[PDB]
Amino acid sequence: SELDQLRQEAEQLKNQIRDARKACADATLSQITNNIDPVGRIQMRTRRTLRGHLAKIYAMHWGTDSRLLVSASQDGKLIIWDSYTTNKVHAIPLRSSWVMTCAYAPSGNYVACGGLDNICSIYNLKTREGNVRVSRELAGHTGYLSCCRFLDDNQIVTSSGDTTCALWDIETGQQTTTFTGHTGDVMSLSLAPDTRLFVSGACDASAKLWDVREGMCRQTFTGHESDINAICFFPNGNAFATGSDDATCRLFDLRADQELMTYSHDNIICGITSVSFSKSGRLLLAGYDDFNCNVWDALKADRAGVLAGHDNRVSCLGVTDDGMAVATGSWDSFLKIWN
Amino acid sequence: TASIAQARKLVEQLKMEANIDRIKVSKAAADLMAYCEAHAKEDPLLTPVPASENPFREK
Amino acid sequence: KILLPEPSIRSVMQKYLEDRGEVTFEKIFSQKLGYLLFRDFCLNHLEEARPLVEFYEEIKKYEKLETEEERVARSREIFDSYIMKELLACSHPFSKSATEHVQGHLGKKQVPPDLFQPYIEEICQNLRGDVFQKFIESDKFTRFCQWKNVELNIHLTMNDFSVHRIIGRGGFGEVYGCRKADTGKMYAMKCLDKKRIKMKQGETLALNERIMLSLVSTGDCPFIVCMSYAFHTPDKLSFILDLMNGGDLHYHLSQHGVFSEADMRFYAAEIILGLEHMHNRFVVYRDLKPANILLDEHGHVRISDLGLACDFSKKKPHASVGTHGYMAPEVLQKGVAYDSSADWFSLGCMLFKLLRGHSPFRQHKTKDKHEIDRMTLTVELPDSFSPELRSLLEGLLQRDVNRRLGCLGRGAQEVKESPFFRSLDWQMVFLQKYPPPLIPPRGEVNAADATKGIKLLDSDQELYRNFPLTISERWQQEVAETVFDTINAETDRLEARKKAKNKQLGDYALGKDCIMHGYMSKMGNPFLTQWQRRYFYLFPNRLEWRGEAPQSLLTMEEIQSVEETQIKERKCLLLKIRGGKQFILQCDSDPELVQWKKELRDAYREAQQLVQRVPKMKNKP
Ligand SMILES: O=C(NCc1ccccn1)c1cc([C@@H]2CCNC[C@H]2COc2ccc3[nH]ncc3c2)ccc1F
Repeated sequence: SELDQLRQEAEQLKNQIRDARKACADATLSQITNNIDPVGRIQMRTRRTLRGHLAKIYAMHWGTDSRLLVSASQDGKLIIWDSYTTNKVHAIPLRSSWVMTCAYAPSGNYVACGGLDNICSIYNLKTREGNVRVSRELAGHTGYLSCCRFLDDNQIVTSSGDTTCALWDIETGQQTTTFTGHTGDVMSLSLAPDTRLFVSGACDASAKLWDVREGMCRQTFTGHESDINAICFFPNGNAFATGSDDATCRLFDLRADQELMTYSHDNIICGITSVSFSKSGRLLLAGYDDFNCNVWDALKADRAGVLAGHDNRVSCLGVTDDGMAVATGSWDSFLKIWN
Repeated sequence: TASIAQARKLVEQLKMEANIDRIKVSKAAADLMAYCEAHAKEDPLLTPVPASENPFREK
Repeated sequence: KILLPEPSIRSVMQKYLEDRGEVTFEKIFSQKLGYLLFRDFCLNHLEEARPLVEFYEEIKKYEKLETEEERVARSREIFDSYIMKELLACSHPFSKSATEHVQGHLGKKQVPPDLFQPYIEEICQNLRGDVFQKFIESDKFTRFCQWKNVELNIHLTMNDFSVHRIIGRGGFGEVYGCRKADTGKMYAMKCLDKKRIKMKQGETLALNERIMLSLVSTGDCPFIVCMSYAFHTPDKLSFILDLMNGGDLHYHLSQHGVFSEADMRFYAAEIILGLEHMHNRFVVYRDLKPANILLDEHGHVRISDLGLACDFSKKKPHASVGTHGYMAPEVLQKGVAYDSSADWFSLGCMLFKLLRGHSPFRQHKTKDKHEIDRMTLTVELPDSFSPELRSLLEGLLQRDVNRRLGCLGRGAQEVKESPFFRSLDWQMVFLQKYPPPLIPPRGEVNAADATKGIKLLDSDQELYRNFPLTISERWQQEVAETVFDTINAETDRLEARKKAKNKQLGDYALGKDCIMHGYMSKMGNPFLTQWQRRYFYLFPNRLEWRGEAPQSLLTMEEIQSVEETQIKERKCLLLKIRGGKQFILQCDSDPELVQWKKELRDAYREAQQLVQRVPKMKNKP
């Protein structure tokens, strides 16, 4: 039978891929970095407390200016914060209450958001008279929007609960490229520094590397035992980290095509909601369901510090492009800036 | 699924993932450490900057 | 007085009615207040439906023209103005059968009161839908929601009426003349004492009178004492009825003596139309006698006391029920099925009593019950009676049911055609245009006349728990003829000053997914009687309130249940929150509480089931 031979052949390729990876595992990152000095104690204090949202915060995103900051909340609102002064620049009432993600365009001219309405909404921030009106509603996904990220002002990439990702032409609203391959809800995506590749993490416990301009899946990474809720690139585009419900973070190298490190402790049992690297990639920050944010030594896999200043789940975090601070959003309706 | 075309699509996908050039983990690990070393000075969260260059420290 | 709610009531009211299919054109157009607002919308606020309703109104005025000389003049005016001149401009949206029917009769000079009846069907077909949806979108349907909110929130107490002198005394209570305070409409209040009902074991009659009054009080019959409201206190049962302060015929039969055949012809004619209206609604009265025939201030009469009247639409009665001397032979015979034929035989006994001073079977001044029975079971008409009257009573007092007048398969129409009524125009009888033979003088002084040491129990009150009632057609007519125009103008200038003041000072519900929004009072510290009146907004995932934008809310995932409880003798909403906390809400009306309870329940069930299937929003161990 042909269908049986195609199933048999797909198994041999999985074994061939497995043995090729084991042929590269000559040493480990833990052995390699066994010589460098520890980071020591990372003692970060709260500098700002952003008060405004009336319910759970689900997602935030820093602007490239390392000062402006947008967040999405259960109260059906997007708030664009001035982190330096805690003043709210724009409070955007959304057409749908079920917002789940938000993004800040690199130029700062647009923000995006979406959720259980299965739509990515582009909001314009340049109109003089009218204050922040919808410029586009990107419809096409058959499941909830879980994450979206601008490439520039004319293209954006989205992940969805329909197990796919998509690249959009904002001017025409067209879904120009579809990224199929996942077998579960895609939970998060992360663009590479050159915005030519992006990684996605799904509920199939696998992460995938995609070619933006060609629409193909280049590499698939396994290892997590539960859903991957968060993902972000290493600052040089050669590695990425994933946070999962299995209470672990993992680092994956692209060129070696496998996992390098597992960040976990027996005390930590709750899942990870967000991950981010410090500016130099030395620190891996992760948000947890136990109300804490843990700072990990990315090279030695030690606990460097703990951010404890929320009374509910830390649902999102992010480091500024200048590396000056980290923001943490929570289910207690507050954002906090740490450095 | 019983789809033959779907099974071909998966076999062709696994071949794209199998026929890539992989480097040793030792080289991959060294390049990552060399990046952290080169930029450990530009990382305000790593090597702490004084309160002057910090926009969030009493300004 | 009457206070209309703010136009913001539309949000809750429109969903309340739409859940009951009450936003149909057939349902709003056929209501007195709905018609007035829908008509006010078509005339002034729409150039397209203005000719359609003016055409409808000219027909309804044509139907009320009494004589033929008026209908020949009116039918031509309507045809020349709403048929011909519309057909000359090709803007006549009616079928060919409609024009051929009216023009066919006019050239033939036939003017029945239902000449333009085919147009009534088509005028509604053009108003329904297109014009009806543009009406819902307007402020007139908002005003309809405001009035309907008042109607559905009616809870009458004794303090809602100014009670005056007694106009009737009976075995179970009294009847007072009263005035409804908010509108000024004069009514009568039949007040029955629950206590005197238990001692005499008449709970069946009291409850039966309400359902019987409910079956007949629609359509405004001029010859039956109809009911507008019914309510109870812990001690009394109150019916609100047509005011009849002229006493019964039993009293007037004594003060005046016997009536002539002509004076009897008046009371006979008006009673027949009352029995016809009751028989058309499948009700047999069984208790027809001069004591149950009341007079108004001018001398016209109505049938009253429907306690012994029973429905015979399903099972015909067979029990011996009535007053001895008026019960038909098949009534006294227990186990013998009978129907409306009892009232026609009762009419014969009663009409003879007005003529000769006694029942035909209560002879030689007897008080014995068993004697009046047998003289009826198995017909001396005096030499004084005329042959036409002799024919009427002989027909009405036939012992055989198959030979009795009014029982031959056409109902009251047979009795109308009796040669005794050959001189009457029965439309003039319905319009109460014949002069009454007896005009009562002011001041009752016992004109409608017919202790205890027992206590009431909780089981006795449960029989009376379904007693409150309000006839919607009655309340709207009461309102329309009194304060409907004055209240509409008073509450229109207030909504105008509101926009005159808000435009200088500065909607949160538009442009989103808001389900419902309106006013509600949430409880703060209950020891301070701290009720905070806030405007609430219900979203699919949260409930916000404000007083100033909303600064707090309540998510649908916090809510564990929505249960209706009572706090200080008032219905309130109790929400139990996941954090062991309780949320208390109070509305301004019963339909608002019914709707918030339904929508809040619908929102937390749908939202919690939705959040469960989303990994980012659901709770994890
Ligand atoms: O208990 C009474 N019935 C027996 C009964 C009635 C109901 C339930 C059970 N058992 C009763 C009777 C009477 C009257 C007495 C003479 N027969 C005529 C009765 C009609 O009385 C009036 C008078 C003026 C009015 N204007 N609008 C309405 C109205 C009514 C009065 C009060 C009663 F309470």
